[PDB]
Amino acid sequence: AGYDRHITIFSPEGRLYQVEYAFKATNQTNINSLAVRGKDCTVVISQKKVPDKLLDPTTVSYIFCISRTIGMVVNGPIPDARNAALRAKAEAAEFRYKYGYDMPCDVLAKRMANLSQIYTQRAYMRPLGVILTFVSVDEELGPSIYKTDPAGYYVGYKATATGPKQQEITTNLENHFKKSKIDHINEESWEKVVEFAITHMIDALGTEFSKNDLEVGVATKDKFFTLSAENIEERLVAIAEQD
Amino acid sequence: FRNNYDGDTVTFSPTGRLFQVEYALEAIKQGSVTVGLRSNTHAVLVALKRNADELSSYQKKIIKCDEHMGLSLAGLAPDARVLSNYLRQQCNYSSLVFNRKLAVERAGHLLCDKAQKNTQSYGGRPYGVGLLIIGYDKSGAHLLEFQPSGNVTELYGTAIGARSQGAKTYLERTLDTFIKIDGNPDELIKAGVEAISQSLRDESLTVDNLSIAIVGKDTPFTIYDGEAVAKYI
Amino acid sequence: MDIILGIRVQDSVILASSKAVTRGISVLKDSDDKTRQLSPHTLMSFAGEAGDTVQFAEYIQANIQLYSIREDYELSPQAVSSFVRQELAKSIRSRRPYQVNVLIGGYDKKKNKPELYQIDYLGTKVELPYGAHGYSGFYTFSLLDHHYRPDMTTEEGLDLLKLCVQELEKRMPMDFKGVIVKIVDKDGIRQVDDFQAQ
Amino acid sequence: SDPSSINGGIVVAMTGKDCVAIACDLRLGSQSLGVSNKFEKIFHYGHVFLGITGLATDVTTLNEMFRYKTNLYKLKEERAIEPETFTQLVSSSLYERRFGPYFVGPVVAGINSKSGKPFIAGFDLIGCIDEAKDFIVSGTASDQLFGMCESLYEPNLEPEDLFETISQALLNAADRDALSGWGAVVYIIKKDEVVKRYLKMRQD
Amino acid sequence: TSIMAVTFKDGVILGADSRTTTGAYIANRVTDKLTRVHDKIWCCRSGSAADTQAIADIVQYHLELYTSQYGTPSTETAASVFKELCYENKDNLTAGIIVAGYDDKNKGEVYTIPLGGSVHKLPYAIAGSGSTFIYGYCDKNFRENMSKEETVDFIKHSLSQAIKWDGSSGGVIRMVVLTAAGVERLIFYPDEYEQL
Amino acid sequence: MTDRYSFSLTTFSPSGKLGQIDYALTAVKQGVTSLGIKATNGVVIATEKKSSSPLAMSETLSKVSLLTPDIGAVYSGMGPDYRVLVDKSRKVAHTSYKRIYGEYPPTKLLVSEVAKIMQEATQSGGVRPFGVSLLIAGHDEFNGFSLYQVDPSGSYFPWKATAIGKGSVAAKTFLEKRWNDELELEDAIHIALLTLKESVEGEFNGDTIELAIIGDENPDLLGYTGIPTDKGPRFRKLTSQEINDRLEAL
Amino acid sequence: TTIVGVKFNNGVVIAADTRSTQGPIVADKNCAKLHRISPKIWCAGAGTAADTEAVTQLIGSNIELHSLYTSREPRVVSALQMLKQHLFKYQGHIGAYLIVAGVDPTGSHLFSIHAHGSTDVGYYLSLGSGSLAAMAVLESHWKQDLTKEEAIKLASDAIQAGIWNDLGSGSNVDVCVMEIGKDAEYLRNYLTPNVREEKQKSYKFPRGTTAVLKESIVNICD
Amino acid sequence: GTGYDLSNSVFSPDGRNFQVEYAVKAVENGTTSIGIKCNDGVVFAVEKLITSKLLVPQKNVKIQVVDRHIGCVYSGLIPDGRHLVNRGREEAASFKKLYKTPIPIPAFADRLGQYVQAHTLYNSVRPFGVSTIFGGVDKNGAHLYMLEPSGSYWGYKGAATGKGRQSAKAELEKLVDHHPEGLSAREAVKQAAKIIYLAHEDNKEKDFELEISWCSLSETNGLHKFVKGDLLQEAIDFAQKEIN
Amino acid sequence: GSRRYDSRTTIFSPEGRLYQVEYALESISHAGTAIGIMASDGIVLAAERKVTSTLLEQDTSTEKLYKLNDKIAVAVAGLTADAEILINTARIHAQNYLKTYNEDIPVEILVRRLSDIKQGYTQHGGLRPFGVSFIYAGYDDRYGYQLYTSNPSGNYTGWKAISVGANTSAAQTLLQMDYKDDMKVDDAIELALKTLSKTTDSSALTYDRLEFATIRKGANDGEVYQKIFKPQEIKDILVKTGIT
Repeated sequence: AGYDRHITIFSPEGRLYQVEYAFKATNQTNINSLAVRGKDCTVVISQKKVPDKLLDPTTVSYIFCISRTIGMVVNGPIPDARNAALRAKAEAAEFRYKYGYDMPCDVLAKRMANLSQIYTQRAYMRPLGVILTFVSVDEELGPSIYKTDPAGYYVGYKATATGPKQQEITTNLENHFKKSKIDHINEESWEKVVEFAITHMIDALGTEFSKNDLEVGVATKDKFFTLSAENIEERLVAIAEQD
Repeated sequence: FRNNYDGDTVTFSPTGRLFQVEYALEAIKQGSVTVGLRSNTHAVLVALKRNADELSSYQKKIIKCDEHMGLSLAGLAPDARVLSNYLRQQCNYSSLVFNRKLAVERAGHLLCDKAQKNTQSYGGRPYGVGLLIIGYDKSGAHLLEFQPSGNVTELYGTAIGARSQGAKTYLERTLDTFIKIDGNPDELIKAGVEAISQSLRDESLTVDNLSIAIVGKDTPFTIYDGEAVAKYI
Repeated sequence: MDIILGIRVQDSVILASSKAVTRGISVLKDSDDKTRQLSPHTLMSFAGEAGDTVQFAEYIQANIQLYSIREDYELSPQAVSSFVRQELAKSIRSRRPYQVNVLIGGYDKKKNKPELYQIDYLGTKVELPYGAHGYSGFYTFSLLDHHYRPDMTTEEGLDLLKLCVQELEKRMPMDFKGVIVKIVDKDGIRQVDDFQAQ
Repeated sequence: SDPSSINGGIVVAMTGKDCVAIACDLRLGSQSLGVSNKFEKIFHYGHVFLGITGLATDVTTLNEMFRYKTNLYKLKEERAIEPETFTQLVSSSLYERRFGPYFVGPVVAGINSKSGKPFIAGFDLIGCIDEAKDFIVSGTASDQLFGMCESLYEPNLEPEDLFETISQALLNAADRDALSGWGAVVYIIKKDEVVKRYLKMRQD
Repeated sequence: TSIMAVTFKDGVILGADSRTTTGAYIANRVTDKLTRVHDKIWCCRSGSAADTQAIADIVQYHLELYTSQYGTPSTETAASVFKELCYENKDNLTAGIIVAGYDDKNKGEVYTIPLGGSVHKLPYAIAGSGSTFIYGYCDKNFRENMSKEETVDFIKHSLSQAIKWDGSSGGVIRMVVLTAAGVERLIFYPDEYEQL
Repeated sequence: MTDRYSFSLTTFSPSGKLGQIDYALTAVKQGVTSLGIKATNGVVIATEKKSSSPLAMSETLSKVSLLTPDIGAVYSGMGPDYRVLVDKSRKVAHTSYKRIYGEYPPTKLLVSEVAKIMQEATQSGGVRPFGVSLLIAGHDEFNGFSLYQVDPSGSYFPWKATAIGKGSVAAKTFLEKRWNDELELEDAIHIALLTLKESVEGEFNGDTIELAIIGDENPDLLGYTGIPTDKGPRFRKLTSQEINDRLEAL
Repeated sequence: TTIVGVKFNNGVVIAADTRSTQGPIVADKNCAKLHRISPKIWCAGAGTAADTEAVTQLIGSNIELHSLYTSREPRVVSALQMLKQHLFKYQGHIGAYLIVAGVDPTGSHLFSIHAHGSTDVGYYLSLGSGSLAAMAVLESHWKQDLTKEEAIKLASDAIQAGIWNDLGSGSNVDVCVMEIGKDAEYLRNYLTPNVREEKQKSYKFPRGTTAVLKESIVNICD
Repeated sequence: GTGYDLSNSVFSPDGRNFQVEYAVKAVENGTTSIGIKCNDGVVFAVEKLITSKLLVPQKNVKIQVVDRHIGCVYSGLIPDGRHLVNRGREEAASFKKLYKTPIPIPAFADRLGQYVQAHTLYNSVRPFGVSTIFGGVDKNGAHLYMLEPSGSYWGYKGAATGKGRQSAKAELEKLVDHHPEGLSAREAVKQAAKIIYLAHEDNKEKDFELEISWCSLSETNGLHKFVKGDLLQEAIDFAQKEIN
Repeated sequence: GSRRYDSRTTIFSPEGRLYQVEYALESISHAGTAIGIMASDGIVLAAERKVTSTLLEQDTSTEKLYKLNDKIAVAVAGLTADAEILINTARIHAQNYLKTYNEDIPVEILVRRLSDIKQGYTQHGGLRPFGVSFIYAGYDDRYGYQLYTSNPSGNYTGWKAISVGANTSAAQTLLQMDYKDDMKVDDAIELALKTLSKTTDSSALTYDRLEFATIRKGANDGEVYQKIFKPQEIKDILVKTGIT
């Protein structure tokens, strides 16, 4: 009877504790991420914390290139993170082969979301303790942000944030939009949009960053790529000459 | 505590233990003693056969796997039949397909992997038997110790079963001596009988109670029982 | 082929089936009964491939008897013939089809009327006053088309058969070794042991 | 050899003024041997009629299949199936056996109970639908039937006239075919009534 | 069909005629037999249009998934996926395929995969019904490390002869240049190459 | 690996209850209100778009889904379950009907298929029931307009009007007072907007409300011309603008 | 059968004859060889009638489901890929030969698919037994940048070439116009150049001409 | 409530998987093993406790090779380790068969990773009871990795696991700071022998046997090989000296 | 593994009882009452609609009476969804019988099959049983009018009159009190409505809370007819029997 808390069946309150505990695992990495939409680009920023000195910093990342156009940032443990990334890459390649065109960011999100919904209904499958943020510049929809959780839920965003201090970053962004009145960063270049993202990340968290404290991904028409420590440094220097 | 983590082999105890495997390991300790030792020219097995009544027979402890390989068991007899039969198939396959005698070291790896599969999946149970494997291949004489945990180890000599610590200490003491007993099987066997008797208590090794096997340079794995072991008691 | 004849008269169905069993150059038996009783008021005759013939007849007998026990009732002849057609129709598109033709003669105790069904290995079923499988039909259909009447008695029917059998013994190529005649009516199934000179 | 010429037989359907007619011969033979002169090839489920030429065994089977399907259709839909719908059911049922087809030549006839519109349709053995506004032929004497129909026919014939026309097409077509004939039945279908008639024809 | 791939100083160039036939009828006179399976790995197709299309489509899918997981695939790796598909299904395929790719370290590479499913890495390769007629010509006119211009000319001459003698070849001559500079498509018309 | 949960996760309790289904029903109760109203010439289904972050674009999500050109659905409960139920429902309308008869299934039958899918999740091994209740409205030539409710148990019933979710009790009582067998579609739509207003806390406009109808055929939404018998879908989702216009005559 | 495809400045148009045959007999004098895969993706089919129909409905059905799932307009390439992979899976046993055209978010498209699974792309295409008669017209009058009206005339003329010179073709001309910004327009029987002349006599028989043996009413009501 | 640690794929209220954490206990209880990434390859070393004089010296080899360019060493349940290497070998064979090229170390890592992660997804299986250090040389240099029972893995400059993991990590960090320019394969071998000797103090009760293998572009031609004979004894002497 | 969450729906109690079956029956007992009364010239089915409203569309509703054949129908008590699963297989079974024998399926044969299906979920599969009880009303030429009943256990029996669902005890007593072997359909129709009326947990017994059906051999024909009364037809009969 007290097992409605070990597998995905309903509790008397109509709740699914395993799903809730999965959400809890998403913060395990203690890292925040956020995405914003440019005029015709999409940017995702994520904190990067490599404590051990024995690690090769270049092999640590929670950002993934799922396809030429889709990028994915993951909030949660790396093994579940990688399981999700491999699956999405597979789904992306197959879709292209079967339907003749590149899988849209929102479609991949729905597909991964549906997959998660299943781990929510079938007992032998556990949910993945991760939140996935997919981004791209869709050929039909333009800049896109779609995020999925361990509950099989997903929606499109003007911008979004995920992690332990999600609320701080969200309200910060909310405010900026309540002000600008537009649902995107009216900036032509992605560098300036990356700068906007890091700027507000600093403001909301009340913290300064070095080139090794962040991870950046950018999605433009027909290409998603990540920035290098140096690309970032150049971005950080720029925000420094404004404050 | 333990009672909550020993219901199957797919559960770790809070300290990283696998009790079902451990309980299996116990079956071996409750089994009759058997010794294994080797020189550079021969490998020998000596086993104490246990009987039920004085009206029953003494259950065999040694099994031949191929002309150059064989083993002695301690624990669940059925599991030994399953494992030795699998060792026979592997020896057979090596010959038929590659015209190659299966190396003792390989037999050990194969055994380890087979045992392992029954300690990580639901529904299966670990094997409840220990095995001492002797053989003579392209690298000489060999002795392996097989535990149901999947751990297989090459040694100069060893012993498993009840009161086995006796023979083991003795072999660990005689080491520099028996390992040099080359070209003289009778001497190596006597060292084996002396090792085993170090684990006696209940009685003394008789003719229909002692079991010995040997393999080596020009000696196909052969078992000795009854009258055949008389000249050693 | 073997001779398989059936004729439905006023209150009964009469089946006649050749007694020869020839294999290549030799007639092995001359008293073979090419029939199986499916139930007390339903008789089936058969002809075709060496092994399929009996395997099929017996397989059906087993099923009808099973139905009888389970339901403690006897299926109508119409129902039995439908079950038989279904089985053959499945067969025709299976890996190795049953190469068997059959005549089903039964007495429907509920309607109180005799019935005759002709069914080939393809699952072709038709109900008729008289039927035949194989080459016999080439001589007997026009014969009966001439000498047949609906209200005939069982005795008249047997004479109608004697007429058919004689024509067959006169014109057919093979020596079928005569026939075995059986009658199905309100009282069940019986064999006319005296036709070798009736 | 040719499964479609083992048993023989023909079917034909025609549209008239607020009516439809479908007819068939009664022969069932085996090559040259005529076996039964009572083998009707027309069936009906509710107010929808289906004629089937070809291999007798498949003719019987498809009938039993469509009865089975139309019965459940009525149970679940709570209304009898219509001609247009049935045509699709027939088409998909046949194509389901695309590579091991039933050797038949189905023909559907009927009046849509809601629109009152007359309907007829033909199919090849794997389901291709031919929906004609005038007539549909099928069977071993289909060539003769095409000749008779393309000539005799004219639009909006009254039920009494359509009967004459569809009967003359059938009768004369069957008489030029060794595998068709041996009797015939004609159906005259109107919204309110359906008349069945057995024609008198040569018996050779 | 007349197809070929030639390595030269700056990379590699693929060439092909544009004829597809069903008997003596030209089902398509402007066919594009030069197919892309990756940014700088292309192939020349010959044999069954249906078979080579289906194989290329699958190789492209495999390389896309490969890239998602382990970065850029080598030309060798692409030639291996083709080969695996062609060998394993040799009883149901009629695909003579040439694989050509440009790599920064290896420069240009050419792998020919004939009917049986074997693979052959060469300086250049010719294939298709039209290839038989230019074995001598190509053997006598090929040189290693030619320049882009010399290579385009070699291919233009070779294929015009193949088109000249083979009824299954013809239409326009298509080329694809693969170098560190990128991907360049070339097309030549009858009026130009016929009189070479 | 291999699902070893081949046994039922929903069983009978001594009292005769099927807990998992009751609990599923409970989850439905907690969901955002949704309702359906059948008129003489149409049906209307609506719900509130409870945006879960002002940064989220509520248009990217639809609680009201088209199943066939003459059938729509809305729900209350677990949105992710509903989403997959929509995909299955659209597919089954095809695999079990259009591919057989070459025409879309009548409302009651599709509802029947959906309902079956839910019943199976109540007895099959290794699964939990779906945490949603559906409201399906549609039209078909021989049955006209209809409205159905499908619960986690797999049970379904026909309605003149009704509501499920959060404030269903209040909403139902309100619908009983305003409904009559003479309502025109516009009337039903008006009544729907009124009923929903009580259940909405904050903003109430065409951007926080989602409403669709099953009414006349929309040849203008077909995408092509030329086939007389093809007249267009009866299903139509109202636009934000279309909603605000009606809110002014509220 | 004669089916064709022709691209024009702002779209694509396809046409087909309406004859169906079984050997030398016309099975259907007016069947429709133009199938709708989606509102703006149409397909002209040749070869084995039932095969073109079945494969056309199957992919059409999947396109609809895909469209609903992705909330996007179907693309011609998707139909092309789903069809070819299906046809290839069947090693040509499904006798379908098709010309698939349409307009979608990426523009206007013209393709052809053969029973074995190969596809082709072009500005003008023809398939079927009338393939050559049609293509000769196309090769004779096609030019780059045609107007919707010019394209329809060219396509329609090509179909006629088959109707008149190919015994496997005849009757009417069906057309479908797919223009980049509008609804697709299907023109069933756009041309009817083979109306049968008035018969010489009426063969209406005098009632009673047919000899009847027996009669009866049939029960339809349950 | 409680009991969130009796079944594998179960999440505790704080989002943990206790069965995995318990697996780690079996790993920490194991022999110490390490990996050092030099400037053109990687060096592997492990502690082999001598339970008794009866174990034939140099005979129970722990380090395992995958394909011809990859080395693997692990601590914890040895049988679980072999099981994982068997999967790696199949994994590497499947990759080569299709892509021709021997498997790149990074790709190999994720292959082991997904597999180990898979064993934390169901209650019908048990997580791996080993942490594995592996790597080799490929098209783009040398790579060193360590994989945990959770399925987690990252690239390392130096890595250690087992009983004396702390001593080792301390020592490895020292090397890193005193060699920003890089360490050579020859040096990594000696330093490895030392780190093992030092880390042996957390088990100074039983006597041990050292084992080292290496994969270096300049020393082994990119192929994985065991350090035997003189180069080995030489490393032992270098350690035995600095241990005093 | 999974064994931990297995309810074991198919086991005996120490008293030799089948738990789930018992509990399912316990569920049925709270379901709307359904009554079946068999007369000499016909059969009657009447059920009480559980849970109703002003808004419930009754003309399109059916939650207790289902047509299985042209000669067979059933009344349901329990989970409607579970019943539909069984109902549909019963419909297929009847058509299979017809297709095979070219004769309508004998009523008992249909009932036995459906009962066998229920029985199965009782002996194997680890799945819960169907929470349903059926009253079968049918006619065939071998036994004429028949009335059967099947419950979750898979057992079935024949009756002259019977009820399933709630207040069956009270209802059975009332039936066993006024039933007479020589009843006429109309007599049965009245006895049925009176019983429901006295067992109803509701205020009054109105038409909107009932489903009615009869299987009579309309003399002016010779064939049997099934009639599932419509809302008005029930409203009429209700006023006549004197319940207005």
